[PDB]
Amino acid sequence: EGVVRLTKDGQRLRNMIMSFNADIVARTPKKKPFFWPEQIAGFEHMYDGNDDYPYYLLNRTDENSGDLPTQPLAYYENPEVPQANAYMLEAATSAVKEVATLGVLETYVFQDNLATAMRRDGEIYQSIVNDI
Amino acid sequence: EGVVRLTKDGQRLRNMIMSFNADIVARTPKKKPFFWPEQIAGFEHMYDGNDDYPYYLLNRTDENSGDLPTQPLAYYENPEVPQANAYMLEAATSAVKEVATLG
Amino acid sequence: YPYYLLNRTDENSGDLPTQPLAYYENPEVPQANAYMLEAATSAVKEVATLG
Amino acid sequence: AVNIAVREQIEAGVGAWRLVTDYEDQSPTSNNQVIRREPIHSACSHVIWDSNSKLMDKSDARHCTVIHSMSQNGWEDFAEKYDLDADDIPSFQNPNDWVFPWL
Amino acid sequence: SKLMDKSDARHCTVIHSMSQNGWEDFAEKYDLDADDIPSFQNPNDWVFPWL
Amino acid sequence: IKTKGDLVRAALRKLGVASDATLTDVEPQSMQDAVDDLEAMMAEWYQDGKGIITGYVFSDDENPPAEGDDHGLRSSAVSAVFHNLACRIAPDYALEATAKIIATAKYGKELLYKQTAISRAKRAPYPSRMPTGSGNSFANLNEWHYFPG
Amino acid sequence: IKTKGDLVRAALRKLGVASDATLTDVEPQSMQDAVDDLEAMMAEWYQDGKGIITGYVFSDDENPPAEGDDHGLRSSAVSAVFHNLACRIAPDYALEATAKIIATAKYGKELLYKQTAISRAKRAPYPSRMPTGSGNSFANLNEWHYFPG
Amino acid sequence: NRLESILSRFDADWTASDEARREAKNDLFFSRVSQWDDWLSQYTTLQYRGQF
Repeated sequence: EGVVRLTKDGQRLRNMIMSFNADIVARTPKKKPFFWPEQIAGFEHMYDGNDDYPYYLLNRTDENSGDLPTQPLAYYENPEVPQANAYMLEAATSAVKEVATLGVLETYVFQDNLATAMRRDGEIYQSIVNDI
Repeated sequence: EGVVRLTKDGQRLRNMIMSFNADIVARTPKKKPFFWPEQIAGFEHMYDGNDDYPYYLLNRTDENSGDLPTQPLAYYENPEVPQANAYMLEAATSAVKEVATLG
Repeated sequence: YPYYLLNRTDENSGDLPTQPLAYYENPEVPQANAYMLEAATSAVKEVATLG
Repeated sequence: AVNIAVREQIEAGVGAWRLVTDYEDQSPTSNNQVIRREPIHSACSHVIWDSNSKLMDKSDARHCTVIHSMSQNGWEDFAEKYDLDADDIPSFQNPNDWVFPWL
Repeated sequence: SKLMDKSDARHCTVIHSMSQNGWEDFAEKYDLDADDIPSFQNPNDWVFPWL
Repeated sequence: IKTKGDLVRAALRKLGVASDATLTDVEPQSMQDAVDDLEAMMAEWYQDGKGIITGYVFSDDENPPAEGDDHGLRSSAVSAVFHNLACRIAPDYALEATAKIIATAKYGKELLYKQTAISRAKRAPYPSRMPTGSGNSFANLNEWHYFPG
Repeated sequence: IKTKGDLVRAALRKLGVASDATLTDVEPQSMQDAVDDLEAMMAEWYQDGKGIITGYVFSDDENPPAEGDDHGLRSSAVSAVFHNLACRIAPDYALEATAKIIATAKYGKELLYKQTAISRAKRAPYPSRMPTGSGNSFANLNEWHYFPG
Repeated sequence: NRLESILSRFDADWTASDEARREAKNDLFFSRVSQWDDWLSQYTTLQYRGQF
């Protein structure tokens, strides 16, 4: 085993969580007011987004009823990236950080293994030299 | 006994808690509004996710009744990873850290 | 799906009451357990001294 | 070769070299011959050591199999170098897979 | 080639992209026929809307 | 049940007007007026395909709607149609539809639009400024950013 | 009880119409109308298999529904069906079903849909981008990520 | 013959170190090409797959 084998699960979870939150950011509808079609009938150009009016006019009366109830305005709630996703992103990042250590120089056992490989190379080279 | 025998319980509990929380993250439905099918009849394309409209129109009147009651909108509470899971994850990690000492 | 649709009407009644939604409360690990865990761990730490 | 083995050991966990003899007429090391250390890429799948070896340096191994992956022109070069019949295309166990959609 | 310095490579191909006047300059330098306009695999793309 | 006349006769039967449970007989112009009302209500529901789709077939401009034309509704839609027809034509005979009829009509309309609402609950595609992450091997096809909706 | 006529006769007995507890007798065309209403209600409930499933058998297009045709309902479904039939046909005879009948019909419909709701409460498989953990030995089979839903 | 013995030894060694070989190859692919080891579901549906 090397050093990138035991961090695979944490890294994969981190990537999946980041992708899910990016999807939440992109595909979640933004925050816009909830309007009845008759509340803004004839006033559609006021709420386009332009900055040419100092008011936001609404219709007050309806024909086959009394005045419009005009319940308090509701806005679509903003995207959140649920704190479960954020906390598990943090947990996975912490996990990869802890496991991503060759032991702590930190590369000493990997250094001694390379030293033994060098010793074997030297033995083989000595044999070849004695032979040719 | 070596050094990895006494940390097995805490490590297994840590792995199980992380797996459960990952399941919570993946399989829990996200936060989307609760709509009656008659509240958005003919307005379905407005709530797709596109940003081509400045409103969110809702139906006001119903045929065989008065106006729509239009109770305040409900959403899924976001997934939480219950603080039991997080606290016991922290406790298990602390336990493995304390026992993982050959001196 | 971008929605969570609910039925509004019932046959042998008016519209569905649709009381506010209730969720199963998350597990807590009561603070009694956590506090006594801390107290025990501390007790072992204080007595685990040969001097 | 050493750097490739180090990188694979860091990443995969295993690396390998290969020492071969060659004839050099101009500036030879000794006896009109030289020794070079060419690299082996993907030593995990291209070097198949003996299963009975119980040593890290694999000195107990009494046999070893090295799989070469070479292009066509590489195949005629190999055949000319080792005095082989380039017409007969060789075949062996595929050390590599096709999980990535390589062209 | 299995070496970083590419010393194992037995051949290499270098693609030259040069303007028209550059083409006559190259033909004069290497003693080529500038009338016969050369062509080869196009190393670069046109993803950017260059003029 | 099987034709527009049946939808009208059942609707009148529900209201207690022109039914054989009370020995009352029907007037042909009541059929004509109720068929016209049914046509208007179905057209208002349909809105040329922008509203609830029930499989109802509308008479062509050349031929006015008649009693004998098949409605074409699904077997699960007839009940809602004639209950709503009875609710709509209740004021015609100086009557108010009972609470049960109104509740049944509302339930039937809800069930009619249930499947259409499920079908129309389609998410929009990814935005036009969204990048296709490096995990997608189609990125090598120069598809670094998503197609616009 | 054992056929659609029985469900209609029981429905009417509950309503107090056409029962021998009050010496009232049956009208054949009332049977036909109530059977048609029952057929429509059952079809609306079924919603072509997308709604409550009760085992009710529907008469084919060629043969109109008959009084003697077996309903096919389960033994635990007859009560709810005829209570709802009585509730639906109460406005036909210028009557309103009592509170007990309405409550029993609601309870029966809830009980009928209980088992279907339990059966259909099936969780969706894992996301297509959810990775299979290293604890699963099937990861060696190159199944590092979950299958798409 | 020699061919049968050589292939028998190679098959024994190849099968003996199969799973370690697969894990090391996955490690190389994960740390060199991409961290999304989705051979099958990559083509079923196009969804965002970040590389962080």
